[PDB]
Amino acid sequence: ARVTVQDAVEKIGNRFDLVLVAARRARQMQVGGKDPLVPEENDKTTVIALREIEEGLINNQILDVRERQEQQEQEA
Amino acid sequence: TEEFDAIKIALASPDMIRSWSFGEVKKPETINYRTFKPERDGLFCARIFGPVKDYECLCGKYKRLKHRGVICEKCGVEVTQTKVRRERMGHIELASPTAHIWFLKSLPSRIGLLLDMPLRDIERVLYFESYVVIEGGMTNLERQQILTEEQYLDALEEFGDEFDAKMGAEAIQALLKSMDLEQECEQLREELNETNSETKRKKLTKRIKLLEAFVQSGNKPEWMILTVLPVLPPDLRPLVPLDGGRFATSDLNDLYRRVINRNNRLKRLLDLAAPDIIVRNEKRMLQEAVDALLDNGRRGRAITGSNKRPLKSLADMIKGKQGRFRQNLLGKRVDYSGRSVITVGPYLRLHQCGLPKKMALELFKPFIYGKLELRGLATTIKAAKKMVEREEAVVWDILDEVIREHPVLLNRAPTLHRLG
Amino acid sequence: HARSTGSYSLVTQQPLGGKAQFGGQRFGEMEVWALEAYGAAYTLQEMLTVKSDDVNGRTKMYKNIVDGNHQMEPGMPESFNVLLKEIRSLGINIELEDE
Amino acid sequence: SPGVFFDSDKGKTHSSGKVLYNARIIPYRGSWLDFEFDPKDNLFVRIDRR
Amino acid sequence: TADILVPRNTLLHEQWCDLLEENSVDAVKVRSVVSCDTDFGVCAHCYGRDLARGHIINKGEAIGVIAAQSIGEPGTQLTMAAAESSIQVKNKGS
Amino acid sequence: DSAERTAGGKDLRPALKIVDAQGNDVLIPGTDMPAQYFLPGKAIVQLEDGVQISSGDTLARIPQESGGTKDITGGLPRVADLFEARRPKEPAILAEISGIVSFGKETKGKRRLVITPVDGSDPYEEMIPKWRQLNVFEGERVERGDVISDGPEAPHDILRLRGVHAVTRYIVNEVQDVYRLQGVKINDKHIEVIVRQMLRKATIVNAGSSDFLEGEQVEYSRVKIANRELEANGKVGATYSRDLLGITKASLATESFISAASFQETTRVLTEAAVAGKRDELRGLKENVIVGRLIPAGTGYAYHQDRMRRRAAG
Amino acid sequence: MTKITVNYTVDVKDIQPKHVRSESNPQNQNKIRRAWVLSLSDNAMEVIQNKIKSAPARHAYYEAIDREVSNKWIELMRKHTTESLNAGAKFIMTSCGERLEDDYCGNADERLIVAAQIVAETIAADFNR
Amino acid sequence: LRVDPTNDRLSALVEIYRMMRPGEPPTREAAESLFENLFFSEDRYDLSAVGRMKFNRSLLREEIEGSGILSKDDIIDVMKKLIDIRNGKGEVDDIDHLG
DNA sequence: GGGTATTCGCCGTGTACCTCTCCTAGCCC
DNA sequence: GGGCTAATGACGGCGAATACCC
RNA sequence: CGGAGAGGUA
Repeated sequence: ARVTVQDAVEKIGNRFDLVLVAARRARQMQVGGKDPLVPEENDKTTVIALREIEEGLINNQILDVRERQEQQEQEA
Repeated sequence: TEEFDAIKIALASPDMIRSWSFGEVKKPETINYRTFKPERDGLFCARIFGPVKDYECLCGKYKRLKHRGVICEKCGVEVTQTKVRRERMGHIELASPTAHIWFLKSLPSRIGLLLDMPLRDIERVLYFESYVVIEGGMTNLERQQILTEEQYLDALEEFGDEFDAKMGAEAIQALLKSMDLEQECEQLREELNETNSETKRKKLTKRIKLLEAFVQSGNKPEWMILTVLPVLPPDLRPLVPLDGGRFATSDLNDLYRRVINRNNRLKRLLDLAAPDIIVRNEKRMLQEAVDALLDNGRRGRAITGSNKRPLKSLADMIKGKQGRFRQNLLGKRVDYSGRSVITVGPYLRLHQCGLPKKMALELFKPFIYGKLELRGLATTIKAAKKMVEREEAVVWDILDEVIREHPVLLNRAPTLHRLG
Repeated sequence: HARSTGSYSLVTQQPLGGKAQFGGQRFGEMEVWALEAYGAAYTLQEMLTVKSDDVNGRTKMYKNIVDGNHQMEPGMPESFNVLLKEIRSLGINIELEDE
Repeated sequence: SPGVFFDSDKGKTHSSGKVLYNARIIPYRGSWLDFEFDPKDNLFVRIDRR
Repeated sequence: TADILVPRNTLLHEQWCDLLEENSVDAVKVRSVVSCDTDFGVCAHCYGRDLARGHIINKGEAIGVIAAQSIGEPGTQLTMAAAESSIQVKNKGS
Repeated sequence: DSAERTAGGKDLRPALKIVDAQGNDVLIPGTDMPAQYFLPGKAIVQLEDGVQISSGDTLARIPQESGGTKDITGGLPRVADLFEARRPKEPAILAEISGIVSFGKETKGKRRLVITPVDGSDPYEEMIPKWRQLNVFEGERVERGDVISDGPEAPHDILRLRGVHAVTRYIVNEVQDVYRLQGVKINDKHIEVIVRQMLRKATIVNAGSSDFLEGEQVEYSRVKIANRELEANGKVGATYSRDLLGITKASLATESFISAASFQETTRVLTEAAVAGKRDELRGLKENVIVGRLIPAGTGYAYHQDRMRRRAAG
Repeated sequence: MTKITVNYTVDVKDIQPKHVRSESNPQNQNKIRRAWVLSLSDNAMEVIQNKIKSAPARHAYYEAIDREVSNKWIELMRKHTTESLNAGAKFIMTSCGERLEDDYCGNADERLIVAAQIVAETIAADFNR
Repeated sequence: LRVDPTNDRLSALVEIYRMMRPGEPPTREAAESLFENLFFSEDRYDLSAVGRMKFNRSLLREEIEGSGILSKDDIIDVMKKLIDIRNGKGEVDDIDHLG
């Protein structure tokens, strides 16, 4: 469990678009479309998204290429 | 469209006003404020303003089951989703043009400033008092001048084939239809090249500034005279009658009813080719009713007892206290919140607050219901309600799960700085 | 006193009155301002739009939560649409031009 | 108490010195009486607020 | 000496502030929101970063409301030989 | 006394002309003491006509309080009236422009003082109430910011004369001192942004794309002048001077009409917006609250920025 | 229709600053119509009354005259600006924008009445068939 | 008196009647009736014993009581004491003194 | 001359709640 | 009945409306 | 129940 946002601040210096992107990540593993990439500790999707972005696993480029991906499959 | 900024306000054109609405109200019928049945047709119509009650037929006498979300006409009703109910709004196509009182009573009288005479002339012609030469006789007469009845006659027998002079808003309509704003702007700016007088240049600059403002606004002046009157859905305006001898202000409704009455009477008179005096008087109190509809504060505000609030009008419904009602006071109380006295817990870590179990149980009932039906522990909302009210030990695990890290926002009653 | 649902008033749709389940808390303009000083933006949107006034939004959003997902979609703000129709009835067209 | 009320008029100065004087007759019931001064030492009478 | 102590429009955090303390200086010209030429907004570097953070401020964050609440917060705490005789300099200096 | 007096004693202002030891008039440029000490109120004249003195001798004596002047009240009302930029016990006029100075028609209404620049407009007199403590001579050379009437100076003239940063420092120092009196410490960037809000409006001196004098957004002035040097054809222009509106006045001076609709008289404001077709940027935050959409700050600003980035990129 | 229409074209009585109007705020418009009316006699008035049927068609023809004289007046005024520049003119940057130097500036009213007289001659020639 | 534009009873009564009762074309009989009502009605204009006692003490009268209505002597005495205060030798009543 | 310097009516109202009352009114059928 | 129906024992600001010295 | 008037608390 990690509720402090310092690592996410360092990874994303704006730390404010950080909120938006982590919120989107949480929004689409909370509802189907993607699945958690970090082991669940009975955590809410907010903090698992936060721990994802802390590890550098989720960044703006990665999330946008991933999302454009799920579209080109959903039209296909 | 998406949630954007940079919003554009402009005077509406009659064609796209008609595009907004779907059909016109035939006859006006309004609740009596001792009888609350919405009478149709009128201010309450489930074909133009959308379904007042959704998924059922409403005409004020009809409550049949049939049109529960399907488009079909049985007595004149149209039932759709609540989204269409919000966008369905009314319009009434006036036979005669009508002015908007706000641009008249304003200190910068927009019609007056645009037409460059004092507002007394415009109020005189609109109030059906003195005629105005609408680009009439010019050889001996004057192109744009007010006329009394005897002067208007004298001009008429002087000339009737080169002379026109009307009354009311149609006169201003004819006037504003005449000007080509671009010609005026070009002539003024090119005159400023030749003019060498300080005051004359100031006057030309002011007129060209106003004309360029209207040009850039993209609004034709003919538009700002109301040709077709758009009307709200009934539920979009304040209306809360009280039982007994005490009631609540609802002047907007009967102002709509009065305006529709006047317009229908004028339509009837014009259909029968009624004489000039009677139709002019009908247009007169039609304009008066429309202006009272637009505002009563332009018609003179007054204080009513038991409520430090003026009589309701569309303009006063624009703004109450402290402003737009639903975005500030009063009073924006919101759900999913609680309030309680505070104690100290010196064991909680800095990111934690100690919250009573009952407070949590009643703050997260929907989340608890979702979890309970998610685990299969409940099969319906009723089972979830029973399950939570029975205070069984199972709901404690459910609440621990929904509160595992779900944070909460604590605010002091006065918030005097950001940390509040 | 604490709530998530319960009493609903007229004219101004907000929890009020009664003691069987007392209404919500007056989220006064000072609280809006405190949210404003922070980068707090969305919580302002829920505390003003989706859990305060719009009855259809409150119902659908409670349904979404009961479905097991914390769900809200901005879409068309209902108070915005109401005020838009209200201005339009004044013979004033509101353009939705985007920057 | 009803009777004479000798007070200092400090709001009638209207951005000036020399605070004025006032004498108000307050009846147990009826109409109030007012004898006030001006910044020019002129004595004026107000029956009630008129 | 005319040696460059700080670079172009650098943020003056604690280290640079101490470096200016040791190299005692009467005045500094600083970027101000007043001097800021940004329109419909304010340059971050014209502002600084003094907040609940210790890093350079970024886009958003309506510092006007923060300023208003910061001026109104201590409002509650607001309560209602020498000059004109002889100037006596109290320290030894030029 | 300096205050208004009879019409036969307020047309000539008493003066003690000091000549050299040769009987000839002398003047010293660059000093607010040419030789003729024009005597203010309660100026006890010490030297008679023809009295010989040394260099360093008193000419006139004006009693003072040795401290105790009341130019500040302190407290939250002091904070408020600085924020409203109200005149502190009537403004103390400064040197309205550099150049030689002289008297006009003294006490016609109040006194008049001509300031005569050597390269500007010589008729440049201003009005002088007799309630001010006068410190002004004839033949002396002054410069903008030099005090002409002694007393509390209003922020308005400070902005008009000494420049924007000068009144910035003045307001910042005043409010910060007031808050220090209670010991509370506030970083001055907040005062700077509040002032940058205060003087967000300016009046054009030399007309440009707008009228000769009018209240205009100074940011609009910047964009318009930048456009002006962008093309060859100047319009006009344009020269402007910032002016400090009061906090309430600056609030009602917001370009976005949404602000005024909820908090001032509405129908006239709405009609002005409609006829002018005002495309308000909706830059305002509480305005985005009023419409019902996301605010342009914090996460909401970032969201709208992402939308704009996705505009013309889909 | 008449092959000869007596008119006030290019008189010496049409040369005057237009100071006659129909309302307060003396300025342009409701003077243009007076301008091109003064350059035409009443004969043209009954000729245009009989030529054009219905009051509003005659009115639209009146504003047709007015726009035509406005076009000619604009033409004359920027020809005046052009010839002032060619003869040597420096733009004066005044409180109301750009003007020409006073010794080279004419008058807007004079260009207006000249254009009105020219168009009046044109319309008389139009009457002549 | 220099400010006062009246020198006779009827004109003063006319002015007072018009300014108490705006418009209402004045009648000297009506003005007399209104003045009598305002300062000489025994049924709706009372000073009561407490008012009379405080009144006499404020005027520092040797009297202890008297009429519950106003008289010419009362008005002249109160004007005399107000003038004395204006002269800087009278007293100003404390607004909160429990006496 | 002209800026004070008065007079002449309207109107706004920290925060939250606990209780209470009081709410467009005139009127011809 | 009922269905229509067009001020004084607050306080301060503020524009309009006057009040006044040289 | 929409907004005003009143006591009490913080």
